[PDB]
Amino acid sequence: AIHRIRITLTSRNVKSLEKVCADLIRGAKEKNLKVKGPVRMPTKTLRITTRKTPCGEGSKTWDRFQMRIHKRLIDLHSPSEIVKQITSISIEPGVEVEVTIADA
Amino acid sequence: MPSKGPLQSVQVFGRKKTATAVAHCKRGNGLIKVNGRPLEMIEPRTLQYKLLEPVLLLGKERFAGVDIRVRVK
Amino acid sequence: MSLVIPEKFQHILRVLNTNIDGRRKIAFAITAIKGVGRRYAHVVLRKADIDLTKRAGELTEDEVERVITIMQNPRQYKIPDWFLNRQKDVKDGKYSQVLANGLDNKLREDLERLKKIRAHRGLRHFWGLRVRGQHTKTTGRRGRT
Amino acid sequence: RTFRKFTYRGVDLDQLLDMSYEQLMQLYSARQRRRLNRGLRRKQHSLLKRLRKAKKEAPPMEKPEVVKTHLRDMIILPEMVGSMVGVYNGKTFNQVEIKPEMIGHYLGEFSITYKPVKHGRPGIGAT
Amino acid sequence: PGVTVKDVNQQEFVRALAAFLKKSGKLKVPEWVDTVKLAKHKELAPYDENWFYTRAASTARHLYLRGGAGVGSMTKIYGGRQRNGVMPSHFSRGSKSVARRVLQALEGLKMVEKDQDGGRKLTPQGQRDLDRIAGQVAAANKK
Amino acid sequence: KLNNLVLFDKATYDKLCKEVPNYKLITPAVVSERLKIRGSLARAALQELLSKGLIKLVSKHRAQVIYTRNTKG
Amino acid sequence: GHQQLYWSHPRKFGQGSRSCRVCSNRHGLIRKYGLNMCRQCFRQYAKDIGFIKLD
Amino acid sequence: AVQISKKRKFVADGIFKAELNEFLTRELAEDGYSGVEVRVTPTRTEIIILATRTQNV
RNA sequence: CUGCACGCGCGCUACACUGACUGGCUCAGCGUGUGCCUACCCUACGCCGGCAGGCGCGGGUAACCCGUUGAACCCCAUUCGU
Ligand SMILES: [Mg+2]
Repeated sequence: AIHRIRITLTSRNVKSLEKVCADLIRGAKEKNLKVKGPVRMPTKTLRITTRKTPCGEGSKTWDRFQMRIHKRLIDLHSPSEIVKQITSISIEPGVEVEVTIADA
Repeated sequence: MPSKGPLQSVQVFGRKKTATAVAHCKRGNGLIKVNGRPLEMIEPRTLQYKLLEPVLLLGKERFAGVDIRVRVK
Repeated sequence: MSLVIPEKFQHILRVLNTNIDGRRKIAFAITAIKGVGRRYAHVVLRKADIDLTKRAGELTEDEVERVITIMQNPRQYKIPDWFLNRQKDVKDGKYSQVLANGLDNKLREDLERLKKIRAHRGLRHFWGLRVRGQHTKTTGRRGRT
Repeated sequence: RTFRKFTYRGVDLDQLLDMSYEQLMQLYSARQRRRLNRGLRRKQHSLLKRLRKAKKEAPPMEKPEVVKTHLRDMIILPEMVGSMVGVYNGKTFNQVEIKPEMIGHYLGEFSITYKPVKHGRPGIGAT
Repeated sequence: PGVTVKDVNQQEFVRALAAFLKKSGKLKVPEWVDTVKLAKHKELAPYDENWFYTRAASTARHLYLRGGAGVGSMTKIYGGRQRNGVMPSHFSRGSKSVARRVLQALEGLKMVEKDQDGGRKLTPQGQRDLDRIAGQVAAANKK
Repeated sequence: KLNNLVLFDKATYDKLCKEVPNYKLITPAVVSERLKIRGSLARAALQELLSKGLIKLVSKHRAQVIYTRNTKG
Repeated sequence: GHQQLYWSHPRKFGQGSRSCRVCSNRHGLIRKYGLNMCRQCFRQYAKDIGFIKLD
Repeated sequence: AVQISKKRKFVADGIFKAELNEFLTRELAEDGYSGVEVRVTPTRTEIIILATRTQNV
């Protein structure tokens, strides 16, 4: 065996990790486990800025690129034989999931 | 001890530009303070008439059963 | 509690060669000695155990005698050594705080030594130029005409 | 007898040469001490070795031969006080005599990099 | 009534506690007390003489609020505005070696004590007597 | 206008202790031009008139010290 | 030649050793987040990294 | 070995994705190439080339 | 490339008393942090030093540690007075 596991999920896009959120929500609760909800850690926005021009000529313009990464996080309790059907019920190229080690 | 009138208290917030300030007013007996210290004991010192002002223009008497205390961040 | 005035009030004092004003108070009249600054003054007076609120023409010339004597050589009255001016002096090896035209003696003797063995610092003193590695293309035009 | 008035830091030159490297920092000032705290690298040995070659083969009452070098990072050290060095400027090897004075300076101070300003009158510019 | 220190006019509460340590000369003043300059962003020595008693009084109050302030934290809380002159100003961290010797000064009087992780709290000796004199200056304020 | 009367003479100290408490408004910025003193000895002399009980304290501010006469009626 | 001293000036700290990731500039580079690209180079793949704009 | 931060992971595969898109454009120019789509797994990862003329690869 | 008989352009301080000092006292948000190559990161704490800093000992790849980010102006008490 019995463990204490934490599964993490984060991405660039939000709409994909909204579904991967609720799918593992129902995927534990179809096997009627106990879940604590999707904790809302704040969104990390990085705002690298460049001068938009290749040379020095212009009227001093600037562009502001940014990438907002969203991250959510869920505990469970179950043994870690079923880390495969936690892994392999969704493929989803744009999400990055991790599971914290299960020594409790 | 939770015998006589428990949980007759509401928590009410107000905000300006960053400053959240939420007061947890209980039922009690006329005791008002901010972060531990009272409202005549505040640091700008020229604005004494603008923070115990709701005690000023309304009155000490009407709000003498309430135990407002405030946290500021 | 100086109520009217005493019958003696030195209008101007006379300490080494600079007639310091008696009108100023103690810590800010002895800054006018060319060598004793505003921070070296307060160390001497708080060694001297004097009134730091009194004015300059309000003490006897035994009291002024003790103030000058302490700043005459500061090392022997418990004053530290990255506080003095001539720390580890390059002609003697000594530590001293200098107060007078001797400070201006040791000023120009530094400059001529850089001129005599002809270091690059001294040529900029032999010339009317900026010494400590600044630009000179655009600044300090009224150095010359 | 055979004397001139001199003093440097209470330490005359008659005990400077017979003095170790490690206590010359007790005399020298802060930036020269950090250089001697760190490694005098092999090209700094190579100059003083040729200087040790130059002092020994000196004709009597006479300068050594001048030594052309290209570094200008060296502390002026007492082991070559009284020697004839030649230090690069950008274009030439300027011919320099060491002496008791300047022990606390470098070897770029004695071979100027720029030639000083001379003149000036406004041409097209200075509107 | 039952009165703490928080409801006391603290800009002169410190004046009461520095008078307390001045009459009760059991605190250790270090020997370099007037060659100090106090956190190098400022350019004169203090106009007071027993400022170490009133610096000890201020570092007592700041530690009573936050239990667990180290010596670098004590530099953070007095630090101010360095005027560079021709360059724009900046923030300056305070003075370490006078904040450490004032915590060692409260170490001798046993108003202070060390903590589990890094930091320093104050002993029950330290908070019994200043809350006692906090009402004492508050009842003298009323009079 | 240049550093006059540091440390009182008797010729005007009587001129102080005759009529300087008579004034309606009494303030170092007022006596600094009526007499010929460069400040900072008013503030010593004004506080000792307060130490006697001639003038009464009103302002008590770190750059504005204001007193008044004795209340006649 | 003579590898005792060929590349001997130590390419370490300093912007003569940091370079552009794409095709070998050393000017105006972005070492932010360990991207190592010069300013001109970064704009073309801008989306290819994923840094979309405000919109 | 030791592991780096998330803010440098997302730029690391952001800059990984751009590079092979550059080379495969340089390599499969003649084919009707049109991009990539990458799937990172803790197994055999799966790059796919969306080439029109699939013979010439 | 920083060289200075001189001219011009963005900008920083000041010319004070609505301030300068000294000591109290106090309240922010955005954000970045140890590297495949690349080896140097933010640092709390403790003890040495008037100060830059030096020493061991620890966290942090981060809503975890720095960090309740005890920011400044300003508030107030003294000193300074055209
Ligand atoms: Mg004026």
